[PDB]
Formats: sequence, C-alpha cells, structure tokens
Amino acid sequence: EKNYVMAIDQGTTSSRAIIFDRNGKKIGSSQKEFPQYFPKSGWVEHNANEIWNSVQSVIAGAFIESGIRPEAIAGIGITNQRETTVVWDKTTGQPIANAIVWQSRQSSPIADQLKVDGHTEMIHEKTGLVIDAYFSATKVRWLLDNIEGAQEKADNGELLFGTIDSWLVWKLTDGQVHVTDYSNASRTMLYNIHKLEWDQEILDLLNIPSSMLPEVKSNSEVYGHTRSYRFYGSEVPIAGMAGDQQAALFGQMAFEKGMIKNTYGTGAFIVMNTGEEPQLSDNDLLTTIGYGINGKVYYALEGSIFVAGSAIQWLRDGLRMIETSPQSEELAAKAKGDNEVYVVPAFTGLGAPYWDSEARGAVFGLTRGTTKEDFVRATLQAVAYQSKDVIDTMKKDSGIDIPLLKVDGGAAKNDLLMQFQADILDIDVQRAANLETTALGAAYLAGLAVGFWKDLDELKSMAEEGQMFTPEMPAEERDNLYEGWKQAVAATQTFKFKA
Amino acid sequence: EKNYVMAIDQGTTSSRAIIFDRNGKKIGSSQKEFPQYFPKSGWVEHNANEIWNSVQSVIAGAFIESGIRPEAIAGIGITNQRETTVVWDKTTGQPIANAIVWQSRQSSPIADQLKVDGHTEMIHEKTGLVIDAYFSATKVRWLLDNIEGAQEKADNGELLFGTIDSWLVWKLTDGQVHVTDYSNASRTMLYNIHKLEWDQEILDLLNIPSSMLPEVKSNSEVYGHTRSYRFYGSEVPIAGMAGDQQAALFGQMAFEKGMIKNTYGTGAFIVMNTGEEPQLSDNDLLTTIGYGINGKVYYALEGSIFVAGSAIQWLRDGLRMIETSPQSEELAAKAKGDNEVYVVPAFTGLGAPYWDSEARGAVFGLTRGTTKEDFVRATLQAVAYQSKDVIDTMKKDSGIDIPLLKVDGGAAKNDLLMQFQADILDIDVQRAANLETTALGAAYLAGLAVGFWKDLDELKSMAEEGQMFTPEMPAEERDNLYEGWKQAVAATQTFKFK
Repeated sequence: EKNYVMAIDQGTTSSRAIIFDRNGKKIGSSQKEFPQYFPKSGWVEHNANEIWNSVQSVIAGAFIESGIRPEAIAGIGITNQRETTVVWDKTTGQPIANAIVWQSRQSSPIADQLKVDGHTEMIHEKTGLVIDAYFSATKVRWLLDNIEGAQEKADNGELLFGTIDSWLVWKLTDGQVHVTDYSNASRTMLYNIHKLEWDQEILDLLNIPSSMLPEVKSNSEVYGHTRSYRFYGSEVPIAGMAGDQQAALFGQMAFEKGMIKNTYGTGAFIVMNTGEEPQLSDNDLLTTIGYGINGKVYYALEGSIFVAGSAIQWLRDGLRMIETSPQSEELAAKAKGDNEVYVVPAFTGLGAPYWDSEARGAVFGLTRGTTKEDFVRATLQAVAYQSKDVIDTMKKDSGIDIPLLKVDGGAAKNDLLMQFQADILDIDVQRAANLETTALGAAYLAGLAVGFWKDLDELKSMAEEGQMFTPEMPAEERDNLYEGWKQAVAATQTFKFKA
Repeated sequence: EKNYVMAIDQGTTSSRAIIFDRNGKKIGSSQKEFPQYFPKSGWVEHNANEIWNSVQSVIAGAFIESGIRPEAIAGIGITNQRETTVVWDKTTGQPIANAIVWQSRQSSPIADQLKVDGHTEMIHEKTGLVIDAYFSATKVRWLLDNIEGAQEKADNGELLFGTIDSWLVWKLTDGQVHVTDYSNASRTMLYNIHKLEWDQEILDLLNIPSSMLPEVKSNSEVYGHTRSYRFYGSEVPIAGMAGDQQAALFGQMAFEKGMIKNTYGTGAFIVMNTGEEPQLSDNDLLTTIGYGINGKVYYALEGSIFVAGSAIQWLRDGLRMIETSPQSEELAAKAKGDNEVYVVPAFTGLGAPYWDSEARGAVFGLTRGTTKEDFVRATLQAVAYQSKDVIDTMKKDSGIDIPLLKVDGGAAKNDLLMQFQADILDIDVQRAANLETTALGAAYLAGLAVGFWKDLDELKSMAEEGQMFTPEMPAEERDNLYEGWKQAVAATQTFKFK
C-alpha cells in the first residue's frame, strides 16, 4: 500500500477527509457537518459519537469520490479542532457525557478561581498559555465535578481523557492506542512545554489522575495501524497528528523561524514559527509547540481570534440578516457608506491581544443612514482589524519585521476581504493555491513518517505559489479605519454589566 | 455470526440502503439524492456512475448508522427504478453515455415508428407490454443510433446493456457477473414472458445484438458474491433482485392471486398478483412478471401512473407555490373551496388505462375564487382519481373483486390523502407499518435465498399490519367528484399535442 495518503480534518462544525497523491493533488474529498449543542448561554458542546460518525462518513465519502482502494493508502494524517475535550470509559468506550468545545465558557468558574488562587504565572511559565476556559484543563475538571461518580471512577483508572485526535485514534484502533501529539498536548494547559511532560503540579492542583492521560508523541511517526474492521479490511498506518492550526503552519511550509500565517475559519488564528527556541517575549500572546519532528521540537507564537466565521454564521441564524454565508461577500461588496460603523464580535470575550473574557459583542457608529450592507461589511472587516492587533503585537514581542503574511482557510476565498486585510496591514498577503492547507499539512506529516516523501526539501519543491495581494490604500485612509477600530474595542471594554 | 441482511433501493431521484434483522426491524438506513439531467424538453437522463456513487454512499451510511459490521451481513437484496437503461464498455467498464430514465420521452420517435409499422399486437403478445418510449427496448435503439461507434462496438461484442439492477451487480462484483431477474427482464420489452427468454424477433427487429444481454435468473437465489473492495471490506452474497414495484408487491406479502397494492412515489404503480398464469384479458393495462421463486413464475397485472410525487416536486421547483414538498399537505388541508377544480398532471402523457402520449398537463374549473390551497389540493387528489380509474379497469378485466387495497410509499405518509383514496374508491385502504415496503421485499427475497428465513410462511408470521382507512364519504359526493374527473380527463384528451 503506497500511492496515496489520507488526511482527516475534524473541525468545529464539520469534518473533512481528503486523499492526496505523491504530488499533493486532491484525488477526492468529502465533508460533513455534525450537530452543535448550546444547553446554556455561553455553553457549547458536541456529541463525541456524532463526531466519530461524521468522520466515518467523510472517510467513506473521499474513497467513493476518488475511486481508490484503502489498500492503496500509504498512511493517514489526523488534524483536529484543539482544546475540545472528551472523557470516556476505557471498557465501554462510551463518552461519560458530551464533549466540551474550545468555544465553550461553561468552565469559566473554574478558570476564574485559578486566577484568584494566584496560579497565573506558574501556568504560563510551564505551558506558555494564559488561564482561561478555552483550554482543556478546566473542561476535564468541569466534567469530573458535574458528572455522577465520574471523579470516583477516574481515581480508579476507568476513565480516559483526550482531545479529538486522541479520541479519533482511539476509535480507529478500537481501543488499542491512547496517544496524542506535542501540539495538541501543549494546548491542554496540563503539559509542560519546556520539559515536555504532563505537569504533576497542575494535575494535583486540579485533582486529575494521571491514569487518564494519553502518551505524548511527535507529530510525525507511526502511532499505530487502523484495525482491519475499522478501515475496510486494511490496516493502514496512522502516522501524523497535529492541532489544525499547527498542521496549517506546516501545510504552508513555514518551516523557517519567523515565517508567519493566518487561517480563516470558525476562528482566525495567527501563528508564527519561532524555531527550537521560544526565547523571546510573548506578552499578550501564547507560546505553544508548533511541531516535533526529526527528534526536535519547534515552538510557535500564536494569537487567537475566537470569532471569525462564526460571526457570519450569526448573521445567518441569529439576526437572520443573511441567507447563506457566501452571500455576505456580495452584500459587503455593495456598501455605500464611508466605513465608520464598527462591529466588535466578542460574543465570548475578546481574544488576543486583549484576553478580556468579560467583554461581549458590540456595535458602534450607527446612523439612520446605515444599511444592511454596511452592517455586513463591518462584520467581515472585524477579523481584519484584530489580525493587525495581533501582528503588530507580534512585531513588538520579537522585533522580527513582517514583510509578508501567508493566509488560508475558507474565509480566505473572499478577494475583497483579502485586499482589505493587506491594505490595513500595509504588507503583502499571499493566499494558498488551495485553501485547505490544514489537511495538506496533516498529509505531509504522515507522508514523511512513512517515506512517501523523502524530507523537508522535497515538500518545499512541491510548493505552489498562489494569489498575491498588495497594499494600495492611502496612508490616511487606513490610519483612520484602524484608529476607529481601536476606539470601538476600547469602548467595548468599558461595558462590563454584572447583574 | 450473521443476523442481518441489507437491502439497496436505487430509485428515480435517490438511493437508500437499509439493514434489517431476523425480525425485519430496520437497524440502520441512509438516503441520498443524485443529479437529474433534462437536455431537451421531455428528456430525462442519469449519469450511471453518479448513480453508482450514490449507492456506495448509502451503503456506507447504513453501516455507520447501525454500528453493524459488514461481515455480519447474511445477504444483499437489490431493487431499482425499472426501465432506465444504461449501456457500457465491458472492458473499460465505462457507460457510453448517460442512462436514459424511464421517464424520458427521447426515444418516442423510435416507438412511433414501430406502432406505425404495425408491431403492437406482436410486442403485446410476446412481452405483455404496449409500445412506448417508457420501456428499455427503444432506449437501447436510441443509444445505438445516436452514440458514435456504439452499433459497431455492440455488433463486435464490446458493449453490454443493462437496467439498473444489472449495472449495480456488475459493479458489486467488479465485472464478474452480468445478470438480471425476471421482473426487470419483463420490463425491457425485449423479453418473452411466456417462453421465458430474450425474444429473437424483437432483437433482430430493433437490430440489437444478443451479446449485449445479461443472463436472466429468478428473483431469489445467489447470483454471486461482492468483491471485498466493493462492499465496505468483505465478500457478501448478492441473493435477491427485483424491480422496485414487484419488490413492493412481495413486501406487502401479496403472494396470492387477486392480492393488490399501490405504491406512491415519483409515480404511482398499482400491481395485482395473478398467479402462475396470466389467464385473462389485460385491456388498457400491462401484464408482467411479478417474480420467480421456488421453481415457479408468478405474473402480475399493472396500471402505471407516471406522475404522482413528481407533480408535488413540480409545484416546489417549477411553479414554486410551495417551499418544501411536505408543505403541500398543510396547504391542501386548508383548502376552502368545494372541490370543483381538477388537475390532470399528464406531464409526459396519460398513463393507465388511457395510454395517450399526446396528452399534456391540464387544469379545469378555475374561477376567480380559486386559491393556492385549492390548486395544491387538486394536484394531490389527482393520483387518487386515476388510481380509481385503474382499479375499476382491473376489475372489469379480471372479474376479481377488490375489497382491500394495500398501500405504501413515501406519499402514503399523508393521512388526509389515504382517507380521500378510501372515500373515493369506497374500499378499505390498509397502509403498511413501514412505508418502505420496497426495500423490505428486496430483503425478503435475499433472506429466503440464503436461509435467513425458511419460507413464505415464516414471513407472514412477522406481519405487523399498519393503519386501516375506511370509507366515510356520502355516496352522492363521491360519485360527483369522480364524475368531474372523468370529464376533466375527457377534456384533456381532446387537446392533442403533435
């Protein structure tokens, strides 16, 4: 088996599977959505079993659409939505409850307490992260706290913990392998990214038994093989794992220190390669592991913009102002205003570089002359503004001048938005040839593990330069646009009603 | 180890796979639509490959929803839309062009020429059918006439003909088995339903090389085994095949002469079992093979109503009066009129017992008070009216009485309509517990072939019995409503197109 590699990308609202040849071309792909659950305001959950089914469906779909046999797959790469947490019974394999998604805030009481108990610096020094409900640590605690006899069962070695990648590999191997990779582990807030080990102090602190934790490994090595009856008779090698944003960094071939990217999906995530040394200030940002390969660990600086695509999804199902997501492209392209309406989509608090979990969504500059087209254009522009907030924060934290910026993700399909993005940044923006650089990065990792590709230089030559965007906006126009934004965000932060 | 049998129903607009257990309980299912192509008006085509992919999709989706493993499948039953034709290269395994659907009128000129040259009584004698673009025979002639190199490649033995059941089995077995069952064969208009063999006179008459033809076997027996890479990982016995309407007859357990059923889907087909011998006149109706099992062959009497659910689909996609097909029911219920409006949806001509290809869709009795609810309602009742036309024709023809009519199919969801059907027919109407009796029949034929079930008696055991519908409409109202219909249809037939 060795002519194609398969990549699985389990996302926030959908799953996808793509089969690639030794040249990096999509021979076929499938994509399927799965249910989102909002039990209380701010709470966001997923049914781990429904995610597994969305995954079985897209793996099948890609085989069908491509017409190739499973016994022809050299290896499988897995990339997933990070932080999302699942806890399940190792004997029945059944989740003890719904999975808590990275977007959820249901574990805020727990994260707030950790700050009050003064663990902020300790956590950051060990994990490179900031205490918040966003990471896995507090989600496991929430589950052990609110599920009948779960903590007691946990103390007995019956319950397992895992991010989506561990959940998937566990399923693919029918309970034989319980593993995860450096990047996913570093996003848990329970993993020391310097010593490269689960941190006992933080585990004791949260009363989480270490018997729940999976083995941590590199992003490119054979973790195991699919159970024959779990992959159509064939035992295919699972050889690549990485959080979707890290997988995207790799897929953009940003291997050199300093190279930076931005992926536009449910959220926007700006990631920069910092090399084998996280040696620099990371004030107002996160320090995580980009990837571990060839016996080495590469670090990264990241800025999280939680609401990007999910805002357009909001204009569709919330305000019902838009009919379909792609229609926002056309509506914003008909705005006759002068850009003074600002939308700050902090539905679940402001992300990097603000990290203000109290703030909520807000809109400024409204006048009777403001149309639906203006409101929609302002919603789309928000992700472009916060991206600059992050990039400019990154330049300060490293000095590293940024002359270029690679971008990818579905929301990058918008030519106008990409031009706006480059105009306010005042730097070049290069869009990937094919938007799915995440599934591509997962495939590279698996490929290198099974020798599908000789090494990094071979992937480089396999590049494919894509659409380039250049600044063309007057210096006075972007200065004002951004200044207005800064004031809108400042205004949004002054509103902290607490009933 | 087994305990389950799968049934694949490849329909007109979508495909579905269902996994059943010893008790006939639906354990898992999956449905998926595939593209419909309308090149020129009246034409309807499918890409056989996309049909193939839709089948793989629902097969996978059925396992996934059930958690059942493929190696636990005792057998596979297959049913399909019945006349749709596909011709392909036996070597490359590729179709020479899109499949022509049963709905398509593109082969009409060919059929008209045959009735002109006076071949009607002959085809009818031999096949039990009427000459029409509806059946496979003229569709194959069409493809050979219009596809470059086809006739030569077929004369040279490179091309194969097949209805959807034959196409799928060829796929599941990766070109190892080219076969079809009695029920599907009888519908090609190239099969002699009396001598049970492909008719040499009709073939030579349509210039169709016999080498294109599949072997014709019974509806219940092991045709072969899937190739592991063709069936979600393993080798499973393909043990049942039947046209969708005959499989529905079998799933309603209409095993005896006189037992009749109606299936409401894209079209509506009324089928009555006639036994081991036709033995009767079939004026205005079709005589076909119901199915072959236990070394015997059972015939059926069929009345075809081409447009039923597709009319509702037209209101949603054509005129756009409704947002979603289920909305039609809500609207019809709200109708405030007095039932004086008639819709005769003969989009491609009138079916049984009229068989008038020159007729087109018509509407009668409009007034300025006629509302959308009135119009939607009239469209829905149309199937009930023509169904009564057919039942009355079967009665006149057979002499057999019809106290009970079994019904199934998607459009059988509508209680208000089944009640209307009962009121008009003045007969009881028993709806099936599982409206998907087509997939159930297919599973039965396969179960029996592999021993999943021992005989027909064990099947009649697990009979559930759905909701019953009894007449509760005054005699005078029924006779008026139906009288208006006959006059609406009479007026529709006076307007001849081409």
